[PDB]
Amino acid sequence: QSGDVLSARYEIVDTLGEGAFGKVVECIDHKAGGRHVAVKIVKNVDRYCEAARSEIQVLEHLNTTDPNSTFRCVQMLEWFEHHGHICIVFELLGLSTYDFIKENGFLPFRLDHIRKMAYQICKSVNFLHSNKLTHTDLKPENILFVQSDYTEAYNPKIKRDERTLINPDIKVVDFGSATYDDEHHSTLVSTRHYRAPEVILALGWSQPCDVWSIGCILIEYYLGFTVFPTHDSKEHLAMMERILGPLPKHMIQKTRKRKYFHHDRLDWDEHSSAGRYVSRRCKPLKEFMLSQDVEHERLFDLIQKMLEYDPAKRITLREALKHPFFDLLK
Ligand SMILES: Nc1nccc(-c2c[nH]c3ccccc23)n1
Repeated sequence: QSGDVLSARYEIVDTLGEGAFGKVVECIDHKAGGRHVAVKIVKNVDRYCEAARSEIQVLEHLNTTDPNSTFRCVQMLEWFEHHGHICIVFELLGLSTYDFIKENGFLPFRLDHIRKMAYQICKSVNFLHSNKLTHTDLKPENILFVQSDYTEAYNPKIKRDERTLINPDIKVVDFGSATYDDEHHSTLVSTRHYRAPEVILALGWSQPCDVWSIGCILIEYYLGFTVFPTHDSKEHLAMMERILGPLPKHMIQKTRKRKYFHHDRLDWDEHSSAGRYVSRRCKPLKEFMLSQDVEHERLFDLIQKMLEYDPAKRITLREALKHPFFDLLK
């Protein structure tokens, strides 16, 4: 649909992303000097229409409270309808953190950069949690760089050229699934690899599910790959038990997902083929650390706290923002 013109000013010039909802495109703005903006064009389908209308209402609230994007939510500039598609116009951001890592060969981010990004992500989502909202769909595809310009240098260690961001500042996008405390809470939220155990076990969720997703994001930034290479719920749980230890009994007792459990234990055979796969690919969390220096132990301390099983016990973002891991930023 490149060449189409929306609202008589925004001409499509490229596709930035795609999703359940539709697509995000880059447009030239013919009424503002040809400067470029992003536009989310939503499918003409009820569920996605209603999510976009929700998104707009959230964005108007967040933009009114924080018009300068101090807390780094993406800025909506305007919204309109076009051939029954709701279109939301945004400031143009650069690549998602996912796309940057992909294009860099799945090399992980440097720790100094991870520190800055984690801080900004926590600061943004916390702003949300302070406003009775939960995002519910945090993942690297929904954390975008403000500018994804990079310098390149030969890295002798790994015998290859690598890209380093000039500026690693980010913003959080996609408020289509965002849910106020008092609204209906969907049964299933999040993209599988970022999904908290309370969601898998259908216990109910709130702000702490976002904290779990952030835990998973930070691991991926650190390693360049997921520690939950799965598309199956019961196996995901097996993976969690290998990385983090057994699930709390009280959560197993509460759940109605009885098919995952035998007696009051995860119904998992470590000697099955799936069992080998899990044992090969997943190991205790701190065994993933690439170094033992204190900066690393502290990242991993934080991550472990974010990946607390019990959402009542899990670290809050308010508490995360004061974590020792973040001092070299002050
Ligand atoms: N709200 C929302 N939901 C999903 C994706 C985007 C989005 C993807 N790529 C972008 C580039 C610039 C501004 C926004 C986006 N935004």
